Amino acid sequence: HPETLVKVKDAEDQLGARVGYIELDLNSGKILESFRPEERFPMMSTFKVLLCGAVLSRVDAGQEQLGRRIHYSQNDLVEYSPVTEKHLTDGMTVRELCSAAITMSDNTAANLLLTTIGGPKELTAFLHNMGDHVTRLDRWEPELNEAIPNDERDTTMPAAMATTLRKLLTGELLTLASRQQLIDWMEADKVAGPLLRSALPAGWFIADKAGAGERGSRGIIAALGPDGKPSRIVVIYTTGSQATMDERNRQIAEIGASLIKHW
Repeated sequence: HPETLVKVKDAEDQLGARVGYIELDLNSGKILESFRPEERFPMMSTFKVLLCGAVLSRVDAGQEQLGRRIHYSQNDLVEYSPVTEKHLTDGMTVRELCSAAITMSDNTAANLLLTTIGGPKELTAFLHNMGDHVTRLDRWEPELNEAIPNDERDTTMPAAMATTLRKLLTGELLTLASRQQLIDWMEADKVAGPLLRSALPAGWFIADKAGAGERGSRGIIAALGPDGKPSRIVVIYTTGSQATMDERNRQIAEIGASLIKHW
């Protein structure tokens, strides 16, 4: 609805930064509403959905096992590692690492799973192969959150990310039990409370993944819908604001509030 676009421009005014926004019909793939749909924004932790997508495609190709245990040491630990720092003695299975990377945005879990896959270049080749010629992962955690102005490394466009997410969740690229597993992880997200979830009505479904980075970067990708079923993808990104984490959170939740009010 255009009143949501009013709120997105208002958030650019409040945050003093660019907000990229898109709302996409899950079924038809119709773009319902957009703002800066084709400008690049840093992905930050929203790439972790795409990573566990590449991992699950390998698992469906018989190339990886979800029960496989990865043993890492204190030397692999980078900043923001809530879960992995606690399982240093015994390791973690691929399943647990994708659950930690999505549910808790654990950074070492993401780096560990990236090594599995063959690194940023191989996630980027996987994206290229599914029709996404825009999104690219270049660096590892934590360097990919740097968000240098105009740097194309580690960036997506709201429209490319929205379309890639729709394919991952409804296309024939992943097995249905794999699509469901990816959706389950996103729905168990523990660390996005003040963003769209704070605006969601009771009974609605949300599966999402947020991220933050340097230079005011904040964003979220989400499949949400009434009556416990998703029917829209929403992608929101910002970068460049000098506002507090709390002000960037508030603005994204108010954009959620109007998109929900005008559903």
